[PDB]
Amino acid sequence: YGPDQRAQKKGDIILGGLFPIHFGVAAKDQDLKSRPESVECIRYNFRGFRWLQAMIFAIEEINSSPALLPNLTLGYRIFDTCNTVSKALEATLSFVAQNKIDSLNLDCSEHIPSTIAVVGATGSGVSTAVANLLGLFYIPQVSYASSSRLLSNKNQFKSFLRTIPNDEHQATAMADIIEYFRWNWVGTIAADDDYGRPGIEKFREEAEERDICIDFSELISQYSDEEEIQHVVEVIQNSTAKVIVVFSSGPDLEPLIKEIVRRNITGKIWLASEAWASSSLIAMPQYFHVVGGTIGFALKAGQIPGFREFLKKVHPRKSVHNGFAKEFWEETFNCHLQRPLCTGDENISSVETPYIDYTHLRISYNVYLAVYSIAHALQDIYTCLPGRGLFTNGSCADIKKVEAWQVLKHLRHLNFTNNMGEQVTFDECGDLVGNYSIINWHLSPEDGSIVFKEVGYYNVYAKKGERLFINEEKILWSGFSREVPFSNCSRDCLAGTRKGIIEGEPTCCFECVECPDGEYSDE
Amino acid sequence: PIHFGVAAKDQDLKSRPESVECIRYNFRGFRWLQAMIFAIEEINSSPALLPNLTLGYRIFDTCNTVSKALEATLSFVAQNKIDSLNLCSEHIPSTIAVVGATGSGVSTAVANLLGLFYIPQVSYASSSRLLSNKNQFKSFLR
Amino acid sequence: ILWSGFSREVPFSNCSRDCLAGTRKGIIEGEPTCCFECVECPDGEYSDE
Ligand SMILES: *[C@@H]1O[C@H](CO)[C@@H](O[C@@H]2O[C@H](CO)[C@@H](O)[C@H](O)[C@H]2NC(C)=O)[C@H](O)[C@H]1NC(C)=O
Ligand SMILES: N[C@@H](Cc1c[nH]c2ccccc12)C(=O)O
Ligand SMILES: N[C@@H](Cc1c[nH]c2ccccc12)C(=O)O
Ligand SMILES: *[C@@H]1O[C@H](CO)[C@@H](O)[C@H](O)[C@H]1NC(C)=O
Ligand SMILES: *[C@@H]1O[C@H](CO)[C@@H](O)[C@H](O)[C@H]1NC(C)=O
Ligand SMILES: *[C@@H]1O[C@H](CO)[C@@H](O)[C@H](O)[C@H]1NC(C)=O
Ligand SMILES: *[C@@H]1O[C@H](CO)[C@@H](O)[C@H](O)[C@H]1NC(C)=O
Ligand SMILES: [Ca+2]
Ligand SMILES: [Ca+2]
Ligand SMILES: [Ca+2]
Ligand SMILES: [Ca+2]
Repeated sequence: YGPDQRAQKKGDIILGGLFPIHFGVAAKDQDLKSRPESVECIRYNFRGFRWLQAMIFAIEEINSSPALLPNLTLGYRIFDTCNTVSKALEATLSFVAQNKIDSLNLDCSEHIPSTIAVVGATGSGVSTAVANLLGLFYIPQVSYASSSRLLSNKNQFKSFLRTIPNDEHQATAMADIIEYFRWNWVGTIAADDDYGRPGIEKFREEAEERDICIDFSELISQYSDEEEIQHVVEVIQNSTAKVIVVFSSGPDLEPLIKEIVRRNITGKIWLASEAWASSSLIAMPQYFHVVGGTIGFALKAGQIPGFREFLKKVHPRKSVHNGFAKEFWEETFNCHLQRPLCTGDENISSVETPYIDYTHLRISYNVYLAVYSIAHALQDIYTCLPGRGLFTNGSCADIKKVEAWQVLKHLRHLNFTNNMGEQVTFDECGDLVGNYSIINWHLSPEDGSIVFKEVGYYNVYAKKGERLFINEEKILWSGFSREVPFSNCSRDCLAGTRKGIIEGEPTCCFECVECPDGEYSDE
Repeated sequence: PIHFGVAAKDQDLKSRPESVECIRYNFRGFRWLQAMIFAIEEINSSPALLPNLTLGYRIFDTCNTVSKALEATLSFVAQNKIDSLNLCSEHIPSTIAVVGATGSGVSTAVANLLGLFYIPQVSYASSSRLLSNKNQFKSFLR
Repeated sequence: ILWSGFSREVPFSNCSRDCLAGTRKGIIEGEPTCCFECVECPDGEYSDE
């Protein structure tokens, strides 16, 4: 089909997949002198390959276990998006070839398998782009990372479900954190895509609700040129606001953090969104003098029992179905498979790449839960007693001719318990509700790398105003310090003094003016 | 946007999802359609512009909704789809240019699919600042 | 311009009325800068604007 590189395996039911194997594509500005050629992906993403392995492991465990889906095999056709909308659209067009050729009837292999369900993309923009085409045929799409609030609009994204909570709770949690540490002068940075803008707007509204003044609001992108990034760094420099709120992903934030480190801008506290609170692209020790002591967010860790061994068992020659294994081997051992020559028997446990050296599984558990949710919808179809099913007159879908819309209908009314004991249900908005873990960016005393240690949680189930819990004794501000940094716009006025309006400046900033002769102010 | 929207239907209770019916009627949309038709016909009539060649057209209705526009765009790029995906009727017309949709979300959705084949899209009504990012909307004009 | 379709005067859409010459702007807790009070100047002080 379109993408020549893929990881596919035949089966009775085919499940699509869209994982970022690369962080982006080559910056090739085509002048269209000749025929345009397919762009190439540049920076390998080991996190994406681990997510792909998570999906493959879940499918293999489904096939092996006879309790869940007996006498039925699950296949997959997993592709690469490279964090790019065009590549994911090509992969999706590969997914919907059968349905679209049926709808259009161009009269031609007549044997292309039909994709029952698709595990959604990572980025919010790419997920929306894929959903706009997948929901056309009502093929369910269970995303694992896409957390945009725009994707809860079931009017537009009919067949979209996700295993990760949206950014409403994340923005509420960041506002709660800001008001918990007694700050009113902050700054906002957002990625110019469908993920950063809605979250930053929600946080701005909530901060204005809580009387928090935002000094600056700037948008960044992975393809930002020198002038725009220089302007952003200048507005960060001129600002007196210490704490800075960032709603961005790793690749979208890398250029800005590189420029900040090059200018050695220090003294800022970064409130990281979950996207880059654990991004190895920014969580590098050479940046710790700038990004140290960054308070971020992380989802609840899952427990996949045999996942570690399956990750360790990847072999370029023993993985016939996985076509991404060769590039993974080449990029993890810096060798060429026919620049040294790969021996074909090296040990993966020797290299330190974000594929096996993980503390917790957060989005890998989301992928596992997505695959299990699709499998459990299929099983619910399998064990549907006639006369009492979700269909008309209590009828049940035929296993030999399951259609995507039936799987989506069963997914809407799904209620199952995962291996951790929690109940997995998708709301009418199609999303899921989960707790948040608040982490801080420290430095390893024995390794020197960035270490994320938990400083508190954010219980979504609690009542408003009591969700946030912070254990400040475990926090090291700016990576090393202990005192809570000062981030008022202006110093507090003491007794006997009155607030003075500063023209053209937000209400969080004022000048202290002493009370007149006949007047007093106690507090 | 000949129609302003579509009817309401959800909760596919064993009902295989069918095409939704557009509800209202926009006479401005039909005007715009006739504007494009008239321009094409006068270009064909004029011998000065494009000698010895006739400009055809193939126009659909978006109903101000993403799904209808996506179906129209899929019908647009079927020939380039066959060329690229290597997936026939052997008579699919070669659409070389698409006059863009009206809505900004509709234009974004159509452009995310047209930019794969680098088909130019000269919209007339979409005016969001998000469509100026040429890193993503490679073949979108305004 | 017919303002509301019938009128001819520019509507007033400020949070608080302009303070007089003898008064000065005073903040209100929880309100933006466009909303203020009209605290009178103390004795010995003046304001012309
Ligand atoms: C930064 O400004 C905030 C106000 O925006 C200060 O928070 C106030 O703290 C006092 C006592 O700690 C409370 O009585 C007030 O109610 C708080 N303000 C609000 C609006 O609730 C905070 O103390 C300031 N930080 C510093 C270091 O001065
Ligand atoms: N736009 C993506 C950002 C992202 C990239 N990698 C991630 C990993 C985990 C969570 C989020 C991300 C999202 O909201 O999901
Ligand atoms: N009703 C508007 C539609 C429109 C104009 N500009 C837009 C920009 C984005 C989306 C829609 C529009 C019109 O007829 O002109
Ligand atoms: C920021 O400060 C620099 C140096 O003082 C100044 O040149 C610039 O105009 C200021 N504002 C912005 C938006 O850069
Ligand atoms: C950056 O600034 C910090 C501030 O203490 C300093 O320790 C460090 O040496 C500086 N590095 C460079 C490269 O200027
Ligand atoms: C899901 O099933 C469990 C099993 O007892 C039940 O307790 C729970 O209420 C169910 N949830 C919904 C939303 O039906
Ligand atoms: C979320 O946090 C609360 C408070 O710590 C806890 O009671 C609850 O069990 C957590 N949620 C899950 C799914 O464990
Ligand atoms: Ca089974
Ligand atoms: Ca100002
Ligand atoms: Ca002519
Ligand atoms: Ca207020």
